[PDB]
Amino acid sequence: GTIEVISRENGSGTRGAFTEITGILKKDGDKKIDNTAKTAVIQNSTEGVLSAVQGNANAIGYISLGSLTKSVKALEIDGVKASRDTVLDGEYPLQRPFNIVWSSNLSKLGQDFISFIHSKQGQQVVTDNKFIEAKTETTEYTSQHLSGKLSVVGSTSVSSLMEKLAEAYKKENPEVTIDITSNGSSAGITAVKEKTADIGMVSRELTPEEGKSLTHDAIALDGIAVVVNNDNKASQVSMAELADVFSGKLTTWDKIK
Ligand SMILES: [Cl-]
Repeated sequence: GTIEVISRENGSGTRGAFTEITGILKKDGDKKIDNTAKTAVIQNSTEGVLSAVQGNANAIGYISLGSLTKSVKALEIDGVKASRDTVLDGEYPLQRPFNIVWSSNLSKLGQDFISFIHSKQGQQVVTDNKFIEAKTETTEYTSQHLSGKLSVVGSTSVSSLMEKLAEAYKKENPEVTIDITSNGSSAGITAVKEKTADIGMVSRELTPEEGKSLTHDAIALDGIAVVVNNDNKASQVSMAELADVFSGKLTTWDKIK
């Protein structure tokens, strides 16, 4: 039958990542065109995508990998099954890093917060919040019961996870205030360079120009699962087919072997 493409709402960080990685979001200069199928219906959240795909035998959608449940089926992409292991070793291609960025301006307090994020406790916040931990080496954190304010600015996609990390840190450092500003990766990089943010949040690789004078560090890997209804006999798609389906070029399930 006819493929029912489920898209996330305009401005969604997951939509931005998905369309960029699959090449559906093309730049013909400094103007980006989102080629998402014009027939695609919209869901406003991960829960909404899950409900729509579980509720319709012909539907396909995309969600954060950590949100995958038995109520839907994740497709293999290029014959690779989405998992902690295939995201970590780079076999699974629908993934993006959650980077934090800082400069030589990073305060002692900012450095203590980075140490917490790098610690066994910090890594546990990441995995408990269902993201993948890229780091294999772990350090111990002991609170200095510091005081002061931190400004963390950038990607909306990293904001929720940053909030969880700030909560766990403030439990150990009650006199530390952490402000998290969600705007975008480019605004976060600029804020760090302009010294208006202590730490920036970037949900993609930095360009050579952006990286100048900065250090970046992946605090998490965010995989994206392409999900279908459990009734769907299809189990794998190529990256070409994936882009064809979500751009509305391939519209029937019989074309997917
Ligand atoms: Cl929309």
